[PDB]
Amino acid sequence: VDISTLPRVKVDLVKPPFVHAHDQVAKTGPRVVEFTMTIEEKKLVIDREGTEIHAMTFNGSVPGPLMVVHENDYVELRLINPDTNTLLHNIDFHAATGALGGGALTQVNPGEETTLRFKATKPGVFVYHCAPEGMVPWHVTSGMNGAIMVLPRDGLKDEKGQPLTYDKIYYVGEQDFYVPKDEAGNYKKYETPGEAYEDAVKAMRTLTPTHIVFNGAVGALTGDHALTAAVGERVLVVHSQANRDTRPHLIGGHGDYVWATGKFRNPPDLDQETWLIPGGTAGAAFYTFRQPGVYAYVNHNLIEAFELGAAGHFKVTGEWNDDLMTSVVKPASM
Amino acid sequence: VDISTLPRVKVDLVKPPFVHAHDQVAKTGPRVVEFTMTIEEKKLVIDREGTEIHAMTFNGSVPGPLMVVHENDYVELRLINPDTNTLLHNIDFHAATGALGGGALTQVNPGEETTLRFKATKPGVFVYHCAPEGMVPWHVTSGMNGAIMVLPRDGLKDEKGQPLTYDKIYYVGEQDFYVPKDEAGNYKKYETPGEAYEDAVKAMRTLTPTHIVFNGAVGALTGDHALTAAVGERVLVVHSQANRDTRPHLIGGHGDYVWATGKFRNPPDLDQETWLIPGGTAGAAFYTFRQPGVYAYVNHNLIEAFELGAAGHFKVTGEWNDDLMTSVVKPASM
Amino acid sequence: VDISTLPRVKVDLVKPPFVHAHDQVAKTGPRVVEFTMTIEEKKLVIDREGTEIHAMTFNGSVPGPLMVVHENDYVELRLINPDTNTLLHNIDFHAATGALGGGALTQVNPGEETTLRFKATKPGVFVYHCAPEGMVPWHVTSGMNGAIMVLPRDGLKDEKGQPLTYDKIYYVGEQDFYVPKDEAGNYKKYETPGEAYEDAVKAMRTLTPTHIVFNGAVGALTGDHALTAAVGERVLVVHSQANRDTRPHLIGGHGDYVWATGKFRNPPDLDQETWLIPGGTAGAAFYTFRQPGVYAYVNHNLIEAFELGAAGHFKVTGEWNDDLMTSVVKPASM
Ligand SMILES: O=N[O-]
Ligand SMILES: O=N[O-]
Ligand SMILES: O=N[O-]
Ligand SMILES: O=N[O-]
Ligand SMILES: O=N[O-]
Ligand SMILES: O=N[O-]
Ligand SMILES: O=N[O-]
Ligand SMILES: O=N[O-]
Ligand SMILES: O=N[O-]
Ligand SMILES: O=N[O-]
Ligand SMILES: O=N[O-]
Ligand SMILES: O=N[O-]
Ligand SMILES: O=N[O-]
Ligand SMILES: O=N[O-]
Ligand SMILES: O=N[O-]
Ligand SMILES: O=N[O-]
Ligand SMILES: O=N[O-]
Ligand SMILES: O=N[O-]
Ligand SMILES: [Cu+2]
Ligand SMILES: [Cu+2]
Ligand SMILES: [Cu+2]
Ligand SMILES: [Cu+2]
Ligand SMILES: [Cu+2]
Ligand SMILES: [Cu+2]
Repeated sequence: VDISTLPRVKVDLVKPPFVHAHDQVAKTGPRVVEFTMTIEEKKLVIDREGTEIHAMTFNGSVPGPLMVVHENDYVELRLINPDTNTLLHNIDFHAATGALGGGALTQVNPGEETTLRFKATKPGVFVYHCAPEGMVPWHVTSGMNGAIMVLPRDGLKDEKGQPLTYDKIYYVGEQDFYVPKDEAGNYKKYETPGEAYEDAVKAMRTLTPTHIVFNGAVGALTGDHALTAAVGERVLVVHSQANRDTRPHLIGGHGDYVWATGKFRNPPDLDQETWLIPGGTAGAAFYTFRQPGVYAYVNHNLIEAFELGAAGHFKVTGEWNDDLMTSVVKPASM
Repeated sequence: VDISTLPRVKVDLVKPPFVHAHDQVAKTGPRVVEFTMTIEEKKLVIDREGTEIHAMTFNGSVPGPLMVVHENDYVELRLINPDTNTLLHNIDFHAATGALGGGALTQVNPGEETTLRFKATKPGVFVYHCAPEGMVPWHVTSGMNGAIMVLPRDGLKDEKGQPLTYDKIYYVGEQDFYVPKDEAGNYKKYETPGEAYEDAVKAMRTLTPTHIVFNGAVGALTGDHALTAAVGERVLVVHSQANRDTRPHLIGGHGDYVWATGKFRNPPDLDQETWLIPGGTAGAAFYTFRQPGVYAYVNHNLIEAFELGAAGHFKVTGEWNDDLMTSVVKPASM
Repeated sequence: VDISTLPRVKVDLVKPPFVHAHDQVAKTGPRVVEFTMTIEEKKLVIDREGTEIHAMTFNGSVPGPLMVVHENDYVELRLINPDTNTLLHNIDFHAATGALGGGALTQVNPGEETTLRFKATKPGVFVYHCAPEGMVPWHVTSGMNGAIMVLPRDGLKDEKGQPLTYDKIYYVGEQDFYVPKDEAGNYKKYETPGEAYEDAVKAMRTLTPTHIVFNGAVGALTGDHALTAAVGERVLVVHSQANRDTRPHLIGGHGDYVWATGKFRNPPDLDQETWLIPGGTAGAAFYTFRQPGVYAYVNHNLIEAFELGAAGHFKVTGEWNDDLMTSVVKPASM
């Protein structure tokens, strides 16, 4: 086909955990979907202690924004590396075929930009990440990763082939950071990216993250930024981890339908308590809320969740169902 | 429904790896199933070296006992925290919906008790664990976790929808412990739970267990406490890990039918050598023994199994089948 | 049956990542397939730094060679431990039933040999490894593991039951090594296997590999030993990890059909980006190449891949498809 004959649509991305507007069932034929991302290297405070790192981001956030297209759309990404940055960057889409997912074609020095197009031939949620030759894990584990969702053109389906339609979608990007520690166990600090590199590699080689966070920081998806829903709403949570395994769990709920490894031609796993998203993968879980109140959404290595940062909240509005759960005798001495 | 119109049945739990009496196919309509558990904080020796920890238990054991109900039964748990204990505790059922799985409704100080009811709306094996706000992984990794099995009312089914019936069931709870170590690598000891807490958190944050055990101690499922079977028997092994991934394997056998993430509405995986149970999950594997002798049942990170403790035995009685395996030439010099 | 009435076929194995000649669909009835392996303890350089370890091998390689049979063939292995070796060895086949997978029947001192026969009753790819009582992880993590493929007699099938036929097959064995480190972080060296043992156990107990490699060394599957394919070829990659989880990923491609836990009676997972092979398992992924150029095949813990060694290359020949991917605007300043 002459791709120039296809419709074009532009999307300005939104900051995670929110997701740009889209339609589950495709309302048009195949399109070229145009996205622009601007790389930003920036300081970020990642914990309650005030630990500040030099993050490497797509569009200013950790994770980068969720892109949404349909199967056999074309993705056309304009990637900009402003001259205010220091490092070389590129992008690898796990959704794409060829050229190291695009990384071989998108190397941009500060002051440069590029435009890549690929055909989204497989439905699913997929990781994207920076991957400069020779320095790949340093960029990924500095926050330079996100995800793309390639919906089937007829939307999602259950294990029987019947439609599943979400009312709300959220994108939780989970980030392992490796802040270098000294003999005493104290975090070390660095003056330039080049002076940081060897100790960054040493810290990564421990295979022991210092922080594991959702949306870029301890507690980011809590408080005024808790996720929200109403009783009876159907919610899809897309979860990615570009480098390390995770095991999501909704405390007080389930994954009613889960694509743990994220690929929608497969039937979902039903009624999951907890599911394994391998490092380098995006997964998706669908749940219909049945009770109001606070939920915690966690990586169910509970050390990772409650000590290292991999925990967020939902605040759910609505009616309490005493058939489903009740306190028969409240805590008391007798 | 008026739950007061339903039958009630009481169960006194039994110590793992054994499981209280039940029927696979439900012989009654939906019931309220009454369980009582008494929390016991106690010293436990966890290894052959004599390392003694302060364990936190449901009903005196690590893991806590397996509860068995059927889909859409109600579980009514009386949870008792005697005044001989020191700490606050509660319970979160991954089988339940709402209130952090029950944890928000079951906080009991020493000297208190509570009764929780929930409807078991999803079939599967599920983790339960203590989860006091702000101290969750410390309680879980001190042994305060178990599992509940919610059987379909028509029992288990294979990948084709035909019945699978077990002759024996065992519950293997796998526990990661994090005994604090000093600079020399030596275990540290503590006088009160409060004096222990910070170094417990530091040890957990290494993400490196010091011990990984079945049924509470190195070698617990060996010797006079090896698991047993006969050739031709169908055995279900329920395996849980509340905090960390495991990968069970029957050395000399297989998982003929495996629900690795434990949820029975899904078809089982067939003929598994090894399967991944994510931390925060229970799984179940069904096997028909075909050869007698000693088997080892392990976490197949063999360091975890044979150095850190995650290994038990089966002793199987019966006929040897030389068609299936034989020594053609016994080890010899020639 | 009288096994003596069956055909016998002898196979001389080939060095990974190549695989001995075989037929996907069985061209004969059930056979006794005869294999011989000679154990070799040898020094191996495992990294670009020149780090040299004392490896324990089947047939001189890490991993050991891939054996290929069909379901309900018999495998007859002659295992030789020459008197030039120092240690006791044996073999455990995860494909086999009974006697700890054969390990109880195959213990050979230096100067001894043995012949084991077993029936390959379950289709799939499976790990085999040495497992001497009391020293199991030391042998496995010194390289003494490989895999066996038990093909269905009618070859591989997709999720719909239609045939899948590979044009090329490769075997990637992934090895975690634990070279002991001193206080300074420097590798330690040892004069005899007995003098090495305690520090080998200590290093293993860190659960932190020093090296994670394909085909026995950093960079082994690169350069003149890169894997190869042509555009349009169907390639099966069998991947094993006898001790530790891995998460394979083809950078620039996918797993079109993946048996992540390796057992062919199950339907494959479709369109995977990344898949989890649990430690103690072999998996298999099928892909049809669609673009030429260099691909990296990695464990997608990118630290494990690019810092610790778990990365190889494909070099793919053929036509570039600009519909699938193109550079619209090459990197430039504007
Ligand atoms: O970029 N990770 O959430
Ligand atoms: O800017 N280099 O492709
Ligand atoms: O039940 N979640 O910890
Ligand atoms: O140190 N982790 O939030
Ligand atoms: O939305 N329930 O009141
Ligand atoms: O909950 N009233 O005892
Ligand atoms: O409590 N864990 O076996
Ligand atoms: O004892 N407090 O719910
Ligand atoms: O074959 N189990 O180590
Ligand atoms: O030190 N583990 O049994
Ligand atoms: O139970 N077999 O003799
Ligand atoms: O096993 N007899 O040589
Ligand atoms: O032996 N492992 O590649
Ligand atoms: O050489 N011992 O079986
Ligand atoms: O996209 N692989 O790093
Ligand atoms: O130190 N690893 O190649
Ligand atoms: O094989 N493609 O030119
Ligand atoms: O790629 N030409 O601007
Ligand atoms: Cu970058
Ligand atoms: Cu990648
Ligand atoms: Cu507790
Ligand atoms: Cu939990
Ligand atoms: Cu050996
Ligand atoms: Cu094994």
